[PDB]
Amino acid sequence: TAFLWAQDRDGLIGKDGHLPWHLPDDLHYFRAQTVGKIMVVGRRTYESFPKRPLPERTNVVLTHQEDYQAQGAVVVHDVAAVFAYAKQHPDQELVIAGGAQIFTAFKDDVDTLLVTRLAGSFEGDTKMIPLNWDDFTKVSSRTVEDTNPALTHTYEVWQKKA
Ligand SMILES: COc1cc(NCc2ccc3[nH+]c(N)nc(N)c3c2C)cc(OC)c1OC
Repeated sequence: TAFLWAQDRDGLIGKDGHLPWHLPDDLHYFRAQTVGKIMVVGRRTYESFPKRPLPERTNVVLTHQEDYQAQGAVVVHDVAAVFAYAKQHPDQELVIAGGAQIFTAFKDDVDTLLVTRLAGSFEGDTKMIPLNWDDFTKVSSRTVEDTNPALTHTYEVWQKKA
């Protein structure tokens, strides 16, 4: 599995559904880390989208309620159903974008950890869960400085090893 969430040093991850800061570059990297692979999102992250569903990519939704409905999307209701669908499609991959409940839902079968740190401080309402970094190892990284110092961030790429 692969994780990917945008959080700032203030332990933030989002705010009012959309993000608290404006990072056009990070918003363009999402389309690059979603096409070709399966995009797994929760119900709060689904409606949080602008013009859903997202085309050019799979749209899965994990929910334990028989009331939520999604037209043109694989509504899964079990962790085995999400992994069972990935087995039939080996050409694609599993990627977690949110919400916080979806991350901890697949935190057990997690492998890669793509975290986007931002130098600019931003306060919101939702925070990121406590990941066990004492069980991972760095392998690659990509630093990038925007026009404003606060708009500075770095894509850290870690890999599980045991
Ligand atoms: C306000 O603009 C937008 C906001 C969001 N919010 C969710 C969001 C934002 C950045 C993200 N960045 C990375 N690295 N990975 C994610 N998983 C991710 C997600 C899940 C998502 C958008 O497209 C889906 C979008 O349009 C650009």
